[PDB]
Amino acid sequence: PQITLWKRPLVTIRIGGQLKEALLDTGADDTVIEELNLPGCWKPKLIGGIGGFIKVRQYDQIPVEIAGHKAIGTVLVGPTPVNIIGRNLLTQIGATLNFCGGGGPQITLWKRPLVTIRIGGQLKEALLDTGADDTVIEELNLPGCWKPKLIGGIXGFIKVRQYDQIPVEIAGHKAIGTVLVGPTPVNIIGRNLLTQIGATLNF
Repeated sequence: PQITLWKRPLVTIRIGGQLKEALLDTGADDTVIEELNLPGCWKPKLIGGIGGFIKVRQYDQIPVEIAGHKAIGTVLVGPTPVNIIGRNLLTQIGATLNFCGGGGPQITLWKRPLVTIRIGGQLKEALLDTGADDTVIEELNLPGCWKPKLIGGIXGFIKVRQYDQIPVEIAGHKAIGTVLVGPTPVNIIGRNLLTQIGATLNF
Protein backbone atom coordinates (compact mmCIF):
# COMPACT_ATOMS: atom_id res chain seq x y z
CA PRO A 1 0.00 0.00 0.00
CA GLN A 2 0.86 3.73 0.02
CA ILE A 3 0.83 5.28 3.47
CA THR A 4 0.77 9.00 4.19
CA LEU A 5 2.15 10.52 7.38
CA TRP A 6 -0.65 12.74 8.80
CA LYS A 7 -1.10 10.04 11.44
CA ARG A 8 1.48 7.61 12.92
CA PRO A 9 2.11 4.81 10.39
CA LEU A 10 0.81 2.09 12.70
CA VAL A 11 0.19 -1.36 11.22
CA THR A 12 -0.78 -4.82 12.43
CA ILE A 13 1.96 -7.42 12.48
CA ARG A 14 1.86 -11.19 13.18
CA ILE A 15 4.88 -12.48 15.20
CA GLY A 16 5.20 -15.81 17.05
CA GLY A 17 1.54 -16.53 16.15
CA GLN A 18 0.24 -13.40 17.97
CA LEU A 19 -0.97 -10.02 16.62
CA LYS A 20 0.62 -6.75 17.61
CA GLU A 21 0.52 -3.10 16.50
CA ALA A 22 3.77 -1.49 15.40
CA LEU A 23 5.09 1.72 13.91
CA LEU A 24 6.78 1.69 10.48
CA ASP A 25 9.96 3.50 11.38
CA THR A 26 12.49 4.62 8.80
CA GLY A 27 14.59 6.17 11.60
CA ALA A 28 15.17 2.77 13.21
CA ASP A 29 17.98 0.48 12.10
CA ASP A 30 16.31 -2.48 13.81
CA THR A 31 12.93 -3.87 14.75
CA VAL A 32 12.10 -3.54 18.46
CA ILE A 33 9.05 -5.06 20.13
CA GLU A 34 7.78 -4.82 23.71
CA GLU A 35 8.54 -7.61 26.18
CA LEU A 36 6.99 -10.93 25.09
CA ASN A 37 8.21 -14.52 24.74
CA LEU A 38 9.52 -15.74 21.41
CA PRO A 39 10.32 -19.33 20.64
CA GLY A 40 13.99 -19.73 19.88
CA CYS A 41 17.30 -18.66 21.30
CA TRP A 42 18.19 -15.06 22.06
CA LYS A 43 21.29 -13.04 22.97
CA PRO A 44 21.65 -9.81 25.02
CA LYS A 45 22.27 -6.54 23.14
CA LEU A 46 22.04 -2.78 23.89
CA ILE A 47 20.41 -0.27 21.56
CA GLY A 48 19.95 3.43 21.70
CA GLY A 49 17.65 6.26 20.78
CA ILE A 50 16.93 9.85 21.55
CA GLY A 51 17.17 9.42 25.36
CA GLY A 52 19.93 6.83 25.86
CA PHE A 53 20.33 3.06 25.77
CA ILE A 54 18.18 0.07 26.74
CA LYS A 55 18.98 -3.67 27.12
CA VAL A 56 17.17 -5.99 24.71
CA ARG A 57 17.01 -9.68 23.72
CA GLN A 58 18.07 -10.31 20.14
CA TYR A 59 16.26 -13.07 18.31
CA ASP A 60 17.47 -13.91 14.78
CA GLN A 61 15.57 -15.37 11.84
CA ILE A 62 12.06 -14.71 13.25
CA PRO A 63 9.15 -14.76 10.76
CA VAL A 64 7.09 -11.54 10.96
CA GLU A 65 4.08 -10.71 8.67
CA ILE A 66 3.77 -6.93 8.32
CA ALA A 67 0.41 -5.86 7.02
CA GLY A 68 0.32 -9.12 5.04
CA HIS A 69 3.90 -8.92 3.70
CA LYS A 70 6.29 -11.61 4.86
CA ALA A 71 9.69 -11.04 6.43
CA ILE A 72 12.11 -13.24 8.28
CA GLY A 73 14.75 -11.49 10.30
CA THR A 74 16.12 -10.10 13.54
CA VAL A 75 13.65 -8.94 16.21
CA LEU A 76 14.86 -7.18 19.38
CA VAL A 77 12.59 -7.57 22.42
CA GLY A 78 12.67 -5.22 25.38
CA PRO A 79 11.25 -2.13 27.08
CA THR A 80 10.74 0.00 24.01
CA PRO A 81 8.08 2.74 24.37
CA VAL A 82 6.48 1.76 21.04
CA ASN A 83 6.78 -1.40 18.90
CA ILE A 84 8.72 -0.42 15.84
CA ILE A 85 9.48 -1.99 12.51
CA GLY A 86 12.91 -0.78 11.43
CA ARG A 87 14.97 -0.88 8.28
CA ASN A 88 16.12 -4.47 8.66
CA LEU A 89 12.53 -5.64 7.96
CA LEU A 90 11.27 -2.63 5.92
CA THR A 91 13.85 -3.55 3.28
CA GLN A 92 12.54 -7.14 3.23
CA ILE A 93 9.02 -5.97 2.38
CA GLY A 94 10.24 -3.55 -0.27
CA ALA A 95 9.31 -0.37 1.61
CA THR A 96 10.61 2.95 0.27
CA LEU A 97 10.18 6.59 1.11
CA ASN A 98 8.84 8.70 -1.71
CA PHE A 99 8.46 12.44 -2.10
CA CYS A 100 5.34 14.10 -3.54
CA GLY A 101 3.62 10.78 -3.87
CA GLY A 102 6.19 9.23 -6.20
CA GLY A 103 6.89 12.15 -8.46
CA GLY A 104 9.91 13.11 -6.37
CA PRO A 105 13.03 11.23 -5.24
CA GLN A 106 12.64 7.65 -4.02
CA ILE A 107 14.74 6.70 -1.07
CA THR A 108 15.43 3.05 -0.31
CA LEU A 109 16.14 1.97 3.22
CA TRP A 110 19.24 -0.18 2.82
CA LYS A 111 21.12 2.59 4.68
CA ARG A 112 19.90 5.32 7.01
CA PRO A 113 17.78 7.82 5.03
CA LEU A 114 20.02 10.86 5.55
CA VAL A 115 19.41 14.03 3.58
CA THR A 116 20.59 17.62 3.46
CA ILE A 117 18.36 20.24 5.08
CA ARG A 118 18.61 24.01 5.41
CA ILE A 119 17.52 25.67 8.61
CA GLY A 120 18.36 29.07 10.09
CA GLY A 121 20.63 29.70 7.10
CA GLN A 122 22.69 26.59 7.98
CA LEU A 123 22.99 23.34 5.98
CA LYS A 124 22.84 20.11 8.05
CA GLU A 125 22.35 16.39 7.55
CA ALA A 126 19.16 14.89 9.03
CA LEU A 127 17.43 11.49 9.20
CA LEU A 128 13.95 11.17 7.64
CA ASP A 129 12.14 9.42 10.54
CA THR A 130 8.56 8.25 9.99
CA GLY A 131 8.66 7.07 13.66
CA ALA A 132 9.11 10.72 14.88
CA ASP A 133 6.03 12.92 15.45
CA ASP A 134 8.26 16.02 15.60
CA THR A 135 11.45 17.39 14.09
CA VAL A 136 14.49 17.57 16.40
CA ILE A 137 17.61 19.47 15.46
CA GLU A 138 21.03 19.42 17.18
CA GLU A 139 21.92 22.32 19.37
CA LEU A 140 21.79 25.42 17.17
CA ASN A 141 21.68 29.08 18.26
CA LEU A 142 18.30 29.77 16.56
CA PRO A 143 17.20 33.34 17.07
CA GLY A 144 13.67 33.80 18.30
CA CYS A 145 11.36 33.01 21.18
CA TRP A 146 10.61 29.45 22.32
CA LYS A 147 8.81 27.27 24.85
CA PRO A 148 10.31 24.41 26.86
CA LYS A 149 9.31 20.89 25.98
CA LEU A 150 10.38 17.34 26.82
CA ILE A 151 10.33 14.64 24.16
CA GLY A 152 10.89 10.95 24.51
CA GLY A 153 12.02 7.84 22.73
CA ILE A 154 14.10 4.79 23.59
CA UNK A 155 16.17 5.83 26.62
CA GLY A 156 13.68 8.23 27.96
CA PHE A 157 13.23 11.98 27.62
CA ILE A 158 15.39 15.02 26.71
CA LYS A 159 14.62 18.65 27.22
CA VAL A 160 14.36 20.78 24.10
CA ARG A 161 13.41 24.27 23.03
CA GLN A 162 10.28 24.47 20.87
CA TYR A 163 10.41 27.08 18.06
CA ASP A 164 7.35 27.64 15.83
CA GLN A 165 7.06 28.66 12.15
CA ILE A 166 10.65 27.91 11.28
CA PRO A 167 11.41 27.51 7.53
CA VAL A 168 13.19 24.22 6.77
CA GLU A 169 14.17 23.21 3.27
CA ILE A 170 14.50 19.39 2.92
CA ALA A 171 16.26 18.03 -0.20
CA GLY A 172 15.25 21.29 -1.95
CA HIS A 173 11.61 21.16 -0.79
CA LYS A 174 10.39 24.12 1.31
CA ALA A 175 8.59 23.44 4.59
CA ILE A 176 7.80 25.62 7.58
CA GLY A 177 6.76 24.44 11.02
CA THR A 178 7.78 23.55 14.53
CA VAL A 179 11.41 22.64 15.21
CA LEU A 180 12.64 21.24 18.51
CA VAL A 181 16.21 22.06 19.43
CA GLY A 182 18.29 20.03 21.88
CA PRO A 183 20.99 17.42 22.39
CA THR A 184 19.70 14.85 20.00
CA PRO A 185 22.26 12.30 18.85
CA VAL A 186 21.13 12.74 15.16
CA ASN A 187 19.09 15.54 13.48
CA ILE A 188 15.59 14.10 12.83
CA ILE A 189 12.91 15.20 10.37
CA GLY A 190 9.55 14.01 11.74
CA ARG A 191 6.06 13.72 10.39
CA ASN A 192 5.17 17.32 11.06
CA LEU A 193 7.53 18.34 8.18
CA LEU A 194 7.50 15.09 6.16
CA THR A 195 3.80 15.62 5.41
CA GLN A 196 4.55 19.12 4.09
CA ILE A 197 6.87 17.65 1.48
CA GLY A 198 4.33 14.95 0.40
CA ALA A 199 6.50 12.12 1.75
CA THR A 200 4.85 8.69 1.73
CA LEU A 201 5.79 5.10 2.59
CA ASN A 202 5.21 2.64 -0.21
CA PHE A 203 5.34 -1.16 -0.51
